Amino acid sequence: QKAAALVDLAEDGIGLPVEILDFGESARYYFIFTRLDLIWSLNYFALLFLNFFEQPLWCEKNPKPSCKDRDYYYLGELPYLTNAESIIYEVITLAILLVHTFFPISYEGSRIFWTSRLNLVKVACVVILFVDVLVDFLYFRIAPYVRVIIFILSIRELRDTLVLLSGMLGTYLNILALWMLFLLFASWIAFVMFEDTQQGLTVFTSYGATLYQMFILFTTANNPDVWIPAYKSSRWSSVFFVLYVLIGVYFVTNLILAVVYDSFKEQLAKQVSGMDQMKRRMLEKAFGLIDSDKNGEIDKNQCIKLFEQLTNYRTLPKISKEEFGLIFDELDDTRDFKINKDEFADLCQAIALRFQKEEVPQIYHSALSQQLRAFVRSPNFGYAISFILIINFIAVVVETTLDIEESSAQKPWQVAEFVFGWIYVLEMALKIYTYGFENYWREGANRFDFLVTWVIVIGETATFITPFSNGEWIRYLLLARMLRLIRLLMNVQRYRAFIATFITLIPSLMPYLGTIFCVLCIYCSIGVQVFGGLGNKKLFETELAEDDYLLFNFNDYPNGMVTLFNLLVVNNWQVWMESYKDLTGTWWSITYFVSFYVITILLLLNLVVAFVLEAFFTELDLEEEEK
Amino acid sequence: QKAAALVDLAEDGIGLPVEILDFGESARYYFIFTRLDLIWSLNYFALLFLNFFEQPLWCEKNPKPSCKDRDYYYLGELPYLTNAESIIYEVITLAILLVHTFFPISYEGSRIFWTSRLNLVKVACVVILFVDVLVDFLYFRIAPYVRVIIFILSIRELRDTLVLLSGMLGTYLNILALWMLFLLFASWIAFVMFEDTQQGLTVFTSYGATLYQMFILFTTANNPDVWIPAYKSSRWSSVFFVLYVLIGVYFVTNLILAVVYDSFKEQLAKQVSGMDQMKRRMLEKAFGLIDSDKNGEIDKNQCIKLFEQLTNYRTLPKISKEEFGLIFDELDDTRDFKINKDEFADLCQAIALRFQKEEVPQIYHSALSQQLRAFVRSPNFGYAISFILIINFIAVVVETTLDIEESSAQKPWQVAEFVFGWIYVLEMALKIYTYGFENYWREGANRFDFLVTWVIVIGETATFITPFSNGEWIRYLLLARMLRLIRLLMNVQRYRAFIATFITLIPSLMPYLGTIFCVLCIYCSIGVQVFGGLGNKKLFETELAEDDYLLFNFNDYPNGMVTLFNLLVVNNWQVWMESYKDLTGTWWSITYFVSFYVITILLLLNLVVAFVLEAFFTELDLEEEEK
Ligand SMILES: [Ba+2]
Ligand SMILES: [Ba+2]
Ligand SMILES: [Ba+2]
Ligand SMILES: [Ba+2]
Ligand SMILES: [Ba+2]
Ligand SMILES: [Ba+2]
Ligand SMILES: [Ba+2]
Ligand SMILES: [Ba+2]
Ligand SMILES: [Ba+2]
Ligand SMILES: [Ba+2]
Ligand SMILES: [Ba+2]
Ligand SMILES: [Ba+2]
Ligand SMILES: [Ba+2]
Ligand SMILES: [Ba+2]
Ligand SMILES: [Ba+2]
Ligand SMILES: [Ca+2]
Ligand SMILES: [Ca+2]
Ligand SMILES: [Ca+2]
Ligand SMILES: [Ca+2]
Ligand code: NA
Repeated sequence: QKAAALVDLAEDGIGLPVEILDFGESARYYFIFTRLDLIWSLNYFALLFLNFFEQPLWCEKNPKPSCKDRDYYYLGELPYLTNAESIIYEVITLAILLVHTFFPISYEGSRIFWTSRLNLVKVACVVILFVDVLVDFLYFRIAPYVRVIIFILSIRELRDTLVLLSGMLGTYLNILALWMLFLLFASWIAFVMFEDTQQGLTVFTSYGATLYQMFILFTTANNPDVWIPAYKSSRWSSVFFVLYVLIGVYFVTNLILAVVYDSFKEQLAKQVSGMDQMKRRMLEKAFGLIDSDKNGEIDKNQCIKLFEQLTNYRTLPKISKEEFGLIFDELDDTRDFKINKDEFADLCQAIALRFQKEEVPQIYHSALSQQLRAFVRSPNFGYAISFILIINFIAVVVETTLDIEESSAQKPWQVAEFVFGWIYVLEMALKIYTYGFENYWREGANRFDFLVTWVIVIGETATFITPFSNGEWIRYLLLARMLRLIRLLMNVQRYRAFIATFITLIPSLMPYLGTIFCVLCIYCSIGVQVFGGLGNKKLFETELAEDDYLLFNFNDYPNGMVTLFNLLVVNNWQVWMESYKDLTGTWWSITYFVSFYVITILLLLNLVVAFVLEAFFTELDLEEEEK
Repeated sequence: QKAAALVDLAEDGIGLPVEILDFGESARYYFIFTRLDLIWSLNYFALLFLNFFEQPLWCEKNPKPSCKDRDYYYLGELPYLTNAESIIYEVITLAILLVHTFFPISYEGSRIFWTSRLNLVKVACVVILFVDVLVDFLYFRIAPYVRVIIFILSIRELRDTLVLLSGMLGTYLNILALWMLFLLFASWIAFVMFEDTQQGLTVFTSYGATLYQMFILFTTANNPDVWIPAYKSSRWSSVFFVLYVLIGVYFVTNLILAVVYDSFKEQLAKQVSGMDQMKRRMLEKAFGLIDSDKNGEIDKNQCIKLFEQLTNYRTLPKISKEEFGLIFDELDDTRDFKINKDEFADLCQAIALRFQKEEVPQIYHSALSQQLRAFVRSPNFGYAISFILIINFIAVVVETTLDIEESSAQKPWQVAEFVFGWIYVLEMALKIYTYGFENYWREGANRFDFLVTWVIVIGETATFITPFSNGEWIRYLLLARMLRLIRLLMNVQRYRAFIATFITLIPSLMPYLGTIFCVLCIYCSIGVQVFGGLGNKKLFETELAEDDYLLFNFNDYPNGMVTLFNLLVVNNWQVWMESYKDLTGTWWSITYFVSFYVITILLLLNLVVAFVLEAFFTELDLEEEEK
């Protein structure tokens, strides 16, 4: 029915999904797009996850020519791949990819699909990846790059994050410029200051080297080491450097952060501005579908049925009656009952806030199940799982403390840990059964507990079909399933905002984190591509010592990934950068690390700082509002 | 006159000085307190600055017993002092101190002064310092501590900062507790994870050592080094540590910052709340002094004289007339003209914002000077000093570039640099003469340029009475006097907020910076007191190597000061902490460094972060308001 479809569009305004279609032809397109929305979700999340993982599992590129093949010399650690094996997965993921990327046409138009910049770029990368798999099939430099690109444009959350970044990138570049001025001036004045003195051994290459060292001091990664010769010369040399790390770290780095922060909050305000614009598009489509007379208002006899299927289909407001109309005219004192378009949306959002509790969506009998449903809905069940997890925790600390006491009662406790895993798979089956699959998926705690339970059960099939270190490690870890006991702390009035901010930050920071992860992966294929060596023997043991202890990496794609994590945490990065400089030979190999530090450290991480702060402030405001 | 005194109190409401006196007896007390306010300002800023500097120049304490006396063994660098010389300065500064600390009585009451907690603690430290100087005179553990304490309670700005810190300290302790929970849990799970594997060489002392290492990893100061054995064992060990530095650094450290931020803005809102309360106390004292009939309003014939001495004494509103009263009654259309107490303050603050331009406050003739005054007030003079500083800059880059080209035209340029110093002392004398001393002191640019000029002239007397490296260093540095050319950049619409935020941050961050500096000094007398050694020879060269290259310090009070700066910048701090641990011998010597890191790193520096951000946001808001 029209009114039914309208109520549906209203709960999609409240729940907030986004589609842009404008009709009996819009019904076939609606069936098509919803088809796409359900199955392609899991069967394609899997697909692009695995396809992106084909890049850290791919066969390296310097191993194709000389010399010795597959060794511990230049130190890798992951399984790699062959060409024959690589082609079959490149083809499979490329195929499911293709069918997805051309699917939208079925609910869009032909010239519409082919006029959308999104789909056009998606198919351009589709054909770059396809011609690649054809060449990697007959027998490579920009194959993984379309994997990470095609990944980042396959999840709307990372899409919109990248747009936000684009918006802040300009003013960000401005502050980067003023920053560059600071570094240049400080390098010139530092260098002209230590011109005819001992720190000619650290300002040897003069302004060229002193800008290098003043940059690495700007990141504080060499604070005591870099000016130790000058401190040895004079005591009062320090005055300079403490002046410079003072101004540069507490006066400069901070308001760079402030710049990225303000730019961020502005692009976010923009993003939710357009977001509310889309929700308005949907609710307005709806009321446009109830106002049959184009006058822009809806009747009593027309909104009693609309609120009727709202209260019947989505949420639990009240019941209509004869005092429904008598409360209508009694409330108005006028015999009109007409709601305009801009007040209807207000009604769907008042309903969206107060009345709204999205209800539960079999060829079976409730006969044998209606006891377990109503007794699992009892809070007694919640105290049951709570107490069960408590005793569980004591069990785990005893068993593990018996592998660290090395006594052998650890296995008698271990079997009980397995039977505890059984307890939890019971809780999962009875909970998913007694609430329904979608109502089970609606809460993040139950999503996580679900997938952790399923990792427990694949763990169980594996651990019992395969035959300790095969078991204790694969099962103690899921004590993270007791982590939900931390929600207890929110009952304390001191830590509510802390635990709450964190809890809501574990999802909301995930697109920004996945973004900086993809920047990592791109930089990783770059570094693998251009740093395949290790002059292995001499340039290595002369390059670094303890820093080659740290620098046995960057020659696999995983080694590159975790070395990029080390650069991410900033500690001792100039040994990776410095040693790869005196590995290649010229200075134009430092722009990898300066460019890295500047894209990820001054932009992305200042971004995540800003977002965490904004999340916690939001939290404090909500707690203020509840009272 | 009463009305005159009132207008005075109004401009002190606008300018915002603070006194709390409540009368012909309040006039003698007013003369007294103003006496104190002028001379004690310079002659006492000097005093407590020097007295505080008696602590880094004091004779050390482990040098009093054995063994070898005053050597390079255990490495100091500053002049020290003797007892005979120390006593005379302890006594002098203690004496001017005393006369100040008992001065307030003259404008306060006896039981009032002695009932104020401020003055009572001030005199308690007065007598602790005096009994000290008596003992240091006849022949020590808590002498410098009352120097830094007596310093921090001698400047209201640092006083109020410390109160703000007190206010945020509670909730700060709460987040510190939840943090401690994170570290403990992560240490237990990390340790039970690496229990029967190679990283028994890093989790040797078990939970005790693993909490140590997980703490130092929490500060990221050992990211690649600390888990390199486990990474050598398995590749998938990294997953743990990247998980942990992820959660701990981007999820935990950040919302700790957020906590200190919100607590800060709250205590600041409190502080300016009470501040406005004091300004209200002054303006209300004023209007209380004009409303002679206690009815709470002021007449026309009474506020025409009040606005009259406002416009005549402080600022430049308009002129009274017969159309002053005709504009009064013409504006009101009622023959009343009465202003209440709460609207009078509004009038003094509307005057304070729009009309307000505090005017210029000789037994001489303007005859010969009125040409230089009006031609220096011309902007042509501003373009004169601007161009002069530009050509000056080119001169300095040429001369200095000739000490780095080592050609000997550097001295011919150098004399011209001196004559440039002469140019600027001319600008200073003619500017201070043509604007007046107080109008010269009213702008921070002219305060700074004044004291830098005077350092140039003491430099000139010195450099010409003493006889290169005696000159080039002592004069090139004052090219910072051209630093004001950076104000030019504020004419660009991209960098206005940046340069402006910075410019206003060079003062506003100064009390928080001085605060963290005093925390440094206290920690410094602590460390000197308890770390006088260097088991010098063995425990040193076995303790540290490159880290003893860094650790030739902490055995003088300056060495302690700059080593505390190194700890402040956080880089490689665990070598100071670790080596001083295996110097003393037990683990109870790490609480110096954990306690340090926690008081200054998680509290004070998060504070200065928050304040910088708030300053820049304020700036953006003002630029928004001007349009
Ligand atoms: Ba020289
Ligand atoms: Ba030279
Ligand atoms: Ba070196
Ligand atoms: Ba109409
Ligand atoms: Ba619930
Ligand atoms: Ba609640
Ligand atoms: Ba080292
Ligand atoms: Ba074991
Ligand atoms: Ba063991
Ligand atoms: Ba070690
Ligand atoms: Ba930081
Ligand atoms: Ba009255
Ligand atoms: Ba001016
Ligand atoms: Ba202006
Ligand atoms: Ba850092
Ligand atoms: Ca390929
Ligand atoms: Ca209608
Ligand atoms: Ca003494
Ligand atoms: Ca009156
Ligand atoms: Na470091």
